[PDB]
Amino acid sequence: MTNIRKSHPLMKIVNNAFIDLPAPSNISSWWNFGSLLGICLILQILTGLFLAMHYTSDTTTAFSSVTHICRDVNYGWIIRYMHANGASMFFICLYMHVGRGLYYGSYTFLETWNIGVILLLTVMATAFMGYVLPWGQMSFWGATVITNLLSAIPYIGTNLVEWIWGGFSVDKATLTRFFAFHFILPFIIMAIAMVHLLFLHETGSNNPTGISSDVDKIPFHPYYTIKDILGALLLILALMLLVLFAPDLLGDPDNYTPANPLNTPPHIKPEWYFLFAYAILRSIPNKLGGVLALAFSILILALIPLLHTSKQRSMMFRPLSQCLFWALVADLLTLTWIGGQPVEHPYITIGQLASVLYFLLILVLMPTAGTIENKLLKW
Amino acid sequence: MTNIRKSHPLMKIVNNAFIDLPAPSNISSWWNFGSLLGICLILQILTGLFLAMHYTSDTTTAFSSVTHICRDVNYGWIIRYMHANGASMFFICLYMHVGRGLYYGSYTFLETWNIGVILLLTVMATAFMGYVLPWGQMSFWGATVITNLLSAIPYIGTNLVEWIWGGFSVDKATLTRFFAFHFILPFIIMAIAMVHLLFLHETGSNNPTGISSDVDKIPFHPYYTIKDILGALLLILALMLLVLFAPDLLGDPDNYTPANPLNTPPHIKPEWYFLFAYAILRSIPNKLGGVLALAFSILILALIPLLHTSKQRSMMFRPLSQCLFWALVADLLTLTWIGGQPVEHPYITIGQLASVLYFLLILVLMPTAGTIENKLLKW
Amino acid sequence: MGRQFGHLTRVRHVITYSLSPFEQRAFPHYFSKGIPNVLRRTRACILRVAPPFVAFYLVYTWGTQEFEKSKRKNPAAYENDR
Amino acid sequence: MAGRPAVSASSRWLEGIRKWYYNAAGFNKLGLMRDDTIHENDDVKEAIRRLPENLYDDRVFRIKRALDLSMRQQILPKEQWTKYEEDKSYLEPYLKEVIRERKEREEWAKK
Amino acid sequence: SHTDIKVPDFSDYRRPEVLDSTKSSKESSEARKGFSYLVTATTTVGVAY
Amino acid sequence: MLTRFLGPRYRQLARNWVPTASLWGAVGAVGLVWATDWRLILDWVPYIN
Amino acid sequence: MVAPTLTARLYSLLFRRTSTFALTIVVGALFFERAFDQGADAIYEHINEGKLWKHIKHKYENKE
Amino acid sequence: ANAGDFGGYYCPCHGSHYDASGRIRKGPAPLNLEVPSYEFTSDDMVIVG
Amino acid sequence: SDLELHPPSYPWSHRGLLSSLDHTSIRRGFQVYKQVCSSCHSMDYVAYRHLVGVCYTEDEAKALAEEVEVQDGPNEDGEMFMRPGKLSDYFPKPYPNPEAARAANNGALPPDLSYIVRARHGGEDYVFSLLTGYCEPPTGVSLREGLYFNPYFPGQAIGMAPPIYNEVLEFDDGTPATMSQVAKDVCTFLRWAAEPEHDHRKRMGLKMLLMMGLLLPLVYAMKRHKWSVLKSRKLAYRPPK
Ligand code: HEC
Ligand code: HEM
Ligand code: HEM
Ligand code: HEM
Ligand code: HEM
Ligand code: FES
Repeated sequence: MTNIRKSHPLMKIVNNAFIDLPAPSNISSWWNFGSLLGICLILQILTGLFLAMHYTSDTTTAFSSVTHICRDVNYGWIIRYMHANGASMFFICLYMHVGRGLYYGSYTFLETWNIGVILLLTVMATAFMGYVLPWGQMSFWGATVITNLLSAIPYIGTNLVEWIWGGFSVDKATLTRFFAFHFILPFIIMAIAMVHLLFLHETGSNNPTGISSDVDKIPFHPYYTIKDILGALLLILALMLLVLFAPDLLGDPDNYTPANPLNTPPHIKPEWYFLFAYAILRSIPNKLGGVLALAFSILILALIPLLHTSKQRSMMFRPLSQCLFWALVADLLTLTWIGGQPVEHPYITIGQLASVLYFLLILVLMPTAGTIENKLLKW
Repeated sequence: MTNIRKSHPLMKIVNNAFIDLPAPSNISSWWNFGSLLGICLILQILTGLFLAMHYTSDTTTAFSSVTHICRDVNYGWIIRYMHANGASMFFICLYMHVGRGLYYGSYTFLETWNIGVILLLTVMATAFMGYVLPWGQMSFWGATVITNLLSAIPYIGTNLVEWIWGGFSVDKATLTRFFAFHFILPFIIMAIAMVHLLFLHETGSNNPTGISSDVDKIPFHPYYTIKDILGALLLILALMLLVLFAPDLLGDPDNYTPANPLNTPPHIKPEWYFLFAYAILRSIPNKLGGVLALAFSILILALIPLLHTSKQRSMMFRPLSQCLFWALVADLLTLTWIGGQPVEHPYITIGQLASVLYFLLILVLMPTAGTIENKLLKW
Repeated sequence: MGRQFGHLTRVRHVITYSLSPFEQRAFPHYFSKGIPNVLRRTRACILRVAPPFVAFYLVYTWGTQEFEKSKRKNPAAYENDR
Repeated sequence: MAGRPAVSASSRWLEGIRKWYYNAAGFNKLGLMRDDTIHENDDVKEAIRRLPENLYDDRVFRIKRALDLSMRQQILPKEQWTKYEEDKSYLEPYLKEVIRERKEREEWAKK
Repeated sequence: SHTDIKVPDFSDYRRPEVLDSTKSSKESSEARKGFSYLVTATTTVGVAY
Repeated sequence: MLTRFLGPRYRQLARNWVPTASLWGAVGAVGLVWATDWRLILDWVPYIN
Repeated sequence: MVAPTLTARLYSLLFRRTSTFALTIVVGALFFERAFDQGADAIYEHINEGKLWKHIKHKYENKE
Repeated sequence: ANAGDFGGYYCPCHGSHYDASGRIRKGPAPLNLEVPSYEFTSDDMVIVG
Repeated sequence: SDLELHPPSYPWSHRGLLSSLDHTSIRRGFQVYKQVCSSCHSMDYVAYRHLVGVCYTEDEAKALAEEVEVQDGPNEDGEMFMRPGKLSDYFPKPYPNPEAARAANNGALPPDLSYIVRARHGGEDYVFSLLTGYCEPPTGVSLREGLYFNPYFPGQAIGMAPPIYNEVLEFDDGTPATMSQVAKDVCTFLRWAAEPEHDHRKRMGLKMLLMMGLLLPLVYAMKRHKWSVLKSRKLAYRPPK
């Protein structure tokens, strides 16, 4: 405080959304993931840009350039692993951002929630092409099965797969296209994320109680900047723990052998954040059904706001729905466990039952849960 | 339901700057280059992304990949040349955007003008970095002479020259870094350009008259969108004329031989939009003076708003300054002409005189021109 | 963004008191009442959080047990003999 | 959810389960009545605007103190909880009229 | 009737030195703010590294 | 579609905007066919055969 | 943090003026970083005594 | 290559003449020609450093 | 056989969160590579200069590099010519192309040993158990020519003659070259050849724990101090009459 501050027609007023923005006081710790997601996004761009200064997309010198990054570049080994393990932190933070909206009814912000699904699709697409960049027998084959799923579409399935592949199979043509696409997509995410906030600042946050918090708003700057800074450190501590103590804990060991189209890995599987999607697709013998269920499960988020039934909004005072919510989270963990395991007789039964429960809970049990409690509250 | 109160609590309110924005009626054609510049960005990014899906930054397969783009990729030959000639159209449009501000006193918009110089510096960095990508004995050697200029900086020259180079000279290490840097910078330009407009829409636009046009503002949508569309076609016609009828008219023929560090080209020179700055640096035999004069001439734009003297804003009613403005434009053309010529006895004398006149006009003659007319108009 | 302090809502007849952050301890009664609080919080949610994840471990402890049993050979060498 | 008070109970009576669910919901522990936690749509928001000043001001403080309780992740003492029998619908009469008004308005644009 | 208002008891959260109502608060003002800024100075020192 | 509820007023609204919605799908059909030269469709037009 | 205490002189001498507050942050970073590296590295050698190159380097280069 | 006047070396781009040791006879060159570090271990092999 | 066996978790000098590699074992581990592995196993990502400061001195590694002749590109007459290797040269490739490698052996292609520790499930534990796990095939198993039984190998039939035996080589420092000891050194080397950053990985890890173990309580204090205003905040409702 020094003057009347004069001026004002500049970009500072746009920054009032970071300083003077009203915010609920009772915002819990499940909310730093909003700022953590922004921290993760600019972290991938920062490390990714320096990775792109030594990475070459040609198949003859793609894998060998990744080795040159770690072996030769000064401090180039850490940058590769905060990039590889940051995407693990990105999807760790991404799934709690979705989970909080499910629990606290944040999907009632229809504009923000719908843009959120678009943001989810963009990152999952971006992280898919990044895995193909190292070209390491998991990049080639992980991209082989997933992209070949598009062949189940009729009258365009074969045409667009080759159009996606740039040829008859995954090869140098596909690899160069992915690196260029992997470079641009994150900058699209920044623009959408700004649009994501633009649809939220009109209505503010969503206190865990679920009631309007207009009576108890507090300034953002002195209270939540220091709360997000602490949350950022817990992210850096968690990310750096993987990088400096178990860099390959999450990544598959088979990715360290150069891609060989003539040789198939013992077990072919995507990264851990797509494993739950793999389980749903593998649960149906049909090919067209599997790809649709793979897309429907991801795209079911847009259908959630149309399934609200409870007269309340947050699950704080909905004990019946709380039991179902953690059943869905547990089932989503069962899908992750199933995806990393080979298709044999103990897992086909478990995989089909978990997948049929994943859709049954959200489509039937959860809307019926809200209706039941409405009778129990005389409204 | 109010048709005027449209879907306002969305991103359209921002788009009101494109439809309902008040604009002066007497806007001439020289203003069209603002919208043309945005089209040049979008065109360069669109063609650039598809170029990046076949270009490989490794030195052993950089030039050969450019040949593969034209020779093998379906319709890949045109995309390479709309990129090579789009930069020519970019700097054609960029220099008239600066010239209009000089003539019509648009630098009085101090915030917008200063961001404009930052925008100018970013593009010349992007254009210089992208010229090194083909790696064709003009890329290697054009970057060699210009980058080595930083070695003249005292006590830190060689420290940052190698840090730019990633080694002891321009090599594969520099080539990979440039392609990654050339990918990121254009997306920065979009963000700055949005900020560039944000500092202008608050204060409106300018008119050839130079007086306030608040009394005769007109809607943008029905009058200037169709005026910019016509201006866009004249840009597409001009750009496509080069691409389809003289693709290598502006580019130097020597760039088609692969880069050879052991062999020097017959004549070393940058692209035509940097030749005006090459002459200024070559004017002074001193090394430290030349690099400073190269930077000062580009950075003299920020010093222009502090040199205004006339009580009138635009040069429309300033005949004395008009004679000087076209002398500066002619001198800037003399610098461009002499930039591409070898340093011999006729161009040594003319080069110094043109360079010393370039700074003398703006620093001395133009401010003195405004003072003389101010006395001549009883004020 | 069209919304700031001053027009958020109408609040009447509510008095609040607060202390300067320098006149109060940052960590007051941390383990004196915070630890008994967390026990209260955990009990209020352990009947809605634990059972869904307890079942998953039961699936884990059985789905993996059956998988090894499948890989294990079974004594079906009869009908061939010597 | 937890064991029902009687012995274990599958579904006994109707008031017993509703009373059991009220304590399970836990909005009484924050000193909130049932209608202090409702979702504010374009209907409920208008029906709030018709509340009497004494009733509306009481609702504001009950919400204001509940957010203080949620901020500290605390609850009111055992004696300050909202009794299930003492809970009364102060918003149902106002909601019903807006229900009546909206249904009439919608059906007038249909006939 | 506004004189009926009385600031509640904050002694539960009060720092030990400002606990006594008789003793002035200016004696420890330098050190009360010194300890709080020491945390900030030590945090920035760690972040700077 | 193009309505809100199921009533005579909306039924008249739907019928009144059927011919425009009738020919609007032609742009979606012909325009998509024009974009990618849908053969099965381009094989029936006489001049474009 | 009471009457004649270390922190009272610490605040008044340095933290009273924000200009000197930044000095202790930058000067403190100098002395902290030098001591922290030596302090944290010396633990690493103790954990790995006779393991790294410097613990067996003396066996070569004419020193053995 | 050896196509010079006062030392055999000429710079064909802008003009710079060097003697046997690289001394600048003409041309706007601020510093003399580079000379690497000299050391020897064998009479038949050299290392530039 | 087509069955899997879980490798045992052998204790290592570098199994801890802060434990580092035993560089004495690395020096002995390379001696296994340059004498046993290099005969038919490639390592094309580790150079002779990488061993400087890890297991050999600069003069030691230069002597090792010059011990092997390599190609030095086109001569003045455009022909290949042999020359003693340098520090910058990578480890020699036993065969020019994988087709030659499959011809040298019974079709099996020896995998690159640069990442074989990190490119196999179990890491060095599996490799150590694979090298020392050779045993006579059980009754009821018939192996074709050029195939040997190794339970730790997936499939239990591996195209590998036992490469390590007692006193197969001689160590410079004089440690006994027993069957188990030689396998331990090469496994220690094969980890360094796969993760050269292993020592610095933990060195920065310890610094992080001390750094973050101090900042986390401190950053929490700033959060509590700023939020102590709202935590200690009393609300009073005093409506009229
Ligand atoms: C007789 C030549 C030869 C020798 C000597 C040799 N290898 Fe190999 N190595 C091979 C062949 C052939 C294979 C492939 C076997 C197969 O795929 O069935 C192989 C495979 C391997 C594998 C891969 C095992 C797997 O499951 O993928 C490892 C690890 C390995 N060797 C390590 C070593 C080590 C360590 C040494 C030195 C003790 C060594 N080898 C010596 C020829 C050799
Ligand atoms: C939201 C943004 C991003 C995500 C989620 C993401 C994700 C990933 C993932 C999962 C990998 C696989 C690494 C591995 O498995 O080893 C990868 C690799 C890679 N990414 Fe990204 N990335 C993002 C942005 C970027 C950007 C902006 C760039 C460049 C400017 C980039 C460049 C690279 C490169 C070069 C690789 C290969 C090198 C390596 O794998 O270490 N990434 N990315
Ligand atoms: C890179 C990806 C994303 C970024 C950077 C991002 C960013 C943010 C931020 C910073 C907030 C406000 C912080 C907060 O209120 O806690 C927010 C709010 C929100 N986001 Fe996202 N988000 C991303 C992806 C998603 C996804 C995957 C969803 C899935 C539903 C989503 C839906 C929402 C919702 C519903 C809110 C409402 C918050 C509230 O209730 O107050 N976003 N987003
Ligand atoms: C304002 C934006 C840009 C400008 C002014 C610019 C300018 C240039 C110029 C002058 C060249 C030299 C071409 C030649 O002389 O043959 C070039 C090449 C190239 N640019 Fe850009 N560029 C821009 C943006 C981009 C973007 C966004 C990408 C990729 C996403 C890109 C990718 C490339 C590639 C791959 C080349 C080499 C291929 C070729 O030279 O034909 N450029 N650029
Ligand atoms: C990619 C680069 C650039 C883009 C996309 C851009 C975009 C624009 C646009 C669209 C306008 C409004 C159009 C108009 O009023 O005619 C504008 C205004 C302006 N720009 Fe830029 N610009 C760029 C670079 C520059 C440069 C190099 C300068 C150098 C001085 C500059 C200075 C100005 C000024 C002075 C105005 C004032 C317009 C007026 O007075 O009405 N900008 N810019
Ligand atoms: S003559 Fe070419 S740089 Fe000097």
